[PDB]
Amino acid sequence: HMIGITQAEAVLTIELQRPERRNALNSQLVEELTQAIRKAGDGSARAIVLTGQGTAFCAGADLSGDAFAADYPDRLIELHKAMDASPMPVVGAINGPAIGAGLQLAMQCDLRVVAPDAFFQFPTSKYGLALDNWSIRRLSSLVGHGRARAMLLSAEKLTAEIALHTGMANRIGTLADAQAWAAEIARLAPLAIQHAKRVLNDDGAIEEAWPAHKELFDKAWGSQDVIEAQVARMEKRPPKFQGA
Amino acid sequence: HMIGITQAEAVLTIELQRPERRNALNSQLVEELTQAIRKAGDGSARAIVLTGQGTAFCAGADLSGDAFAADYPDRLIELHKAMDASPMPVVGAINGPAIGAGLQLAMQCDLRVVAPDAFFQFPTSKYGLALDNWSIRRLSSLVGHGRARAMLLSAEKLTAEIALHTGMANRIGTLADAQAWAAEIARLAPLAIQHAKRVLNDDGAIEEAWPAHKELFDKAWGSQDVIEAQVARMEKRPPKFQGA
Amino acid sequence: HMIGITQAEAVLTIELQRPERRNALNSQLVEELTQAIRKAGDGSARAIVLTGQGTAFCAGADLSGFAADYPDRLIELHKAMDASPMPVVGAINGPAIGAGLQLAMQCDLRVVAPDAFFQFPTSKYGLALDNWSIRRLSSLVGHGRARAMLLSAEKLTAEIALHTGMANRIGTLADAQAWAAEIARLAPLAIQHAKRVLNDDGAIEEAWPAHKELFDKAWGSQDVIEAQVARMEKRPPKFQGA
Ligand SMILES: CCc1ccc([C@H]2C[C@@H](C)n3ncc(C(=O)NCc4ccc(F)cc4)c3N2)cc1
Ligand SMILES: CCc1ccc([C@H]2C[C@@H](C)n3ncc(C(=O)NCc4ccc(F)cc4)c3N2)cc1
Ligand SMILES: CCc1ccc([C@H]2C[C@@H](C)n3ncc(C(=O)NCc4ccc(F)cc4)c3N2)cc1
Repeated sequence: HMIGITQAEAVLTIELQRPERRNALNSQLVEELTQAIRKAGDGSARAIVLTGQGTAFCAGADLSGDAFAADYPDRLIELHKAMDASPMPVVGAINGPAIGAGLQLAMQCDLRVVAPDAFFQFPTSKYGLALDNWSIRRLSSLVGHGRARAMLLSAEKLTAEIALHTGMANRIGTLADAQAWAAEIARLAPLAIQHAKRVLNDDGAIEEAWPAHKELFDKAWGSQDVIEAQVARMEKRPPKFQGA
Repeated sequence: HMIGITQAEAVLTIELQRPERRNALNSQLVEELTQAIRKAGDGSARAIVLTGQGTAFCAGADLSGDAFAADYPDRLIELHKAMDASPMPVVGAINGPAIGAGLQLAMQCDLRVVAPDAFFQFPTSKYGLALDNWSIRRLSSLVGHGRARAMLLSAEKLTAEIALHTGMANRIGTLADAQAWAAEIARLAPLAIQHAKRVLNDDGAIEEAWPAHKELFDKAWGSQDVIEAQVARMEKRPPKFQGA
Repeated sequence: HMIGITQAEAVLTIELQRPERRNALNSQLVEELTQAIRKAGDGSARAIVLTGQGTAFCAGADLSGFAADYPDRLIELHKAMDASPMPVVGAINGPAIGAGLQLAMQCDLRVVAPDAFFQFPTSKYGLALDNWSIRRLSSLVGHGRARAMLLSAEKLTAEIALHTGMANRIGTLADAQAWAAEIARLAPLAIQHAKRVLNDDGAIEEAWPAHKELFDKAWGSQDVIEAQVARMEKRPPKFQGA
């Protein structure tokens, strides 16, 4: 009900379809993606393109109305595990802004073909949030530690142009470009690709949060500032953070 | 006496004031810098800007005249510890050259706004010495392993265009530029900044030296070549090292 | 007889000499190189320069020649370079591909001719790399470009190599030799320390159980046969993932 799926010449394109929320995730969208990823190649697909409808790739998370908000985090980890464990290369066609969970998702693709007007961002410093370790480590490998520091510590946006600079975007292109490239890849040695994907993903980015990490991470999520961020956004005004 | 402290709109600015020696470090300067970091936000400050007076950010160390010079190496570790552990994000305004101890200092800053004429350098292989591991890891993360190899194996300077290029510098600009950036960050959510800083610093660069590293470290520090480099300098001639 | 060695004031230059097979590494070429490096500085030299003769740095690997324990030899060669007290400046004069890219990355610094390029064409031939090749490559071009070079045999040009740090400088053999001569006037102990610490950034990594498995599946696959046959006949492979 919330995604689209088309196959053509060995490439399965999966498409987020919540353009009204700019493809913001919730319980259902994530669950249906998990499912769509696992069942790809069933199907004689050899490659996956992951993209979005309308202007954005994925603007973040929007659990409002989500009858099942509660269990949206585990749903999300499931999505990631599935992508990680997939023998298919996932070419993300980042057709537009990738923000928050949108950037996490983008980063979990195996390759990135990026639209001229797209940008990438972790605005967590704006909402008082805290990221898991994989996000922080994988971001740093993609834009370099220094840019990573500024995206994380000051909510700085990575432009398509600079994504191409750092390697976060592998190419700048359209959906069709991404799909054309995926076709080339679908014609390569799958086992070669499967080994490489796996070694690459095991570079250490998948990291258990240290105790100091889990502590500060708990402290931020449970904080009243997380509430203020949302209220202030509700009331179209700047948040007054207490650091508490 | 050896540093300056001023505050504006939740931004504490700390300025190295030993311009007659190009801000080179010693006991007093290191000691006072430590006190300032720690007592920052005591205070309503939610961000620190760190910079140097005169033409240079920090040109290294000058134990000349230093009475407590024996235990300076520990004092220096404490400064880094204090910075690493501050909940305050630290914006380095690199107003000019950062060499040796100063490059280290610059790297311990959380973000870097670099002046067009500033440059970075570990002239280590010229003076016959060896770095701690952190210095090498954090460098690699910021300029990339390729460029770190050159800076370290051939004492090559990193100009500001290239620092902007790699992420070593987040922006190119003035003390003022950095301060206005520090003002924006000071309005972000403190607890999200603190979590991300901790995890970013725990990327593995704070690494204990392997056995063979400490053997090469001691051998270099205890070499005849360390003296040759100094006398050759004092005689304005090419040094002629021995590997000993 | 398969490499050239010359010395000019503290700089020892080793040249690969199979331009007729674009400097591809075989058992004897691998052997003599290992030796040359071990016996370097014996010898007043303080820096080494490594380059290939003709148009290529190293086109890859070549088991033409009684060479089954070739994989061990090729590992000793890297063990030798990693262990060498002297810094090795790679004058990458032409394309470095496969084992050739591996050899280039084991150099300590790289001066790259503007016409060279780099490539693991490993996904075209259904093969798998050792972990170090993948870690060092990521360190040198960034994780993002490494995924591309690894998952679709993307070539890295001298220009982007310069951009990412794979290439320190774009220049000639002469340029590399001049740079080595400077490096040979710096403090050896300081250089030895840095080299060791840098090489121990974690890239020398043992394959996990899962990696070793996929590695074996790939190497022992039929798709390897199909890749060689398809290549030989200038035609697209029809892989099966088996
Ligand atoms: C194994 C492949 C893989 C699995 C999971 C992930 C990421 C995806 C991301 C949405 N995400 N969000 C939270 C988590 C996650 O791991 N949460 C548990 C946790 C506990 C204490 C902490 F301090 C931090 C995190 C996670 N894991 C990344 C990669
Ligand atoms: C925990 C945050 C942190 C603290 C300290 C450091 C750095 C700062 C730098 C000035 N610095 N200088 C010497 C040391 C240092 O760690 N010296 C001990 C040592 C022992 C054997 C060796 F082979 C090498 C080093 C150090 N550690 C980096 C990060
Ligand atoms: C210690 C310095 C060093 C030594 C060796 C290597 C590289 C060089 C490359 C030619 N090369 N080729 C095969 C191997 C290699 O490591 N083969 C053993 C192996 C076992 C199971 C696996 F899944 C993967 C690999 C290797 N290691 C890199 C660095």
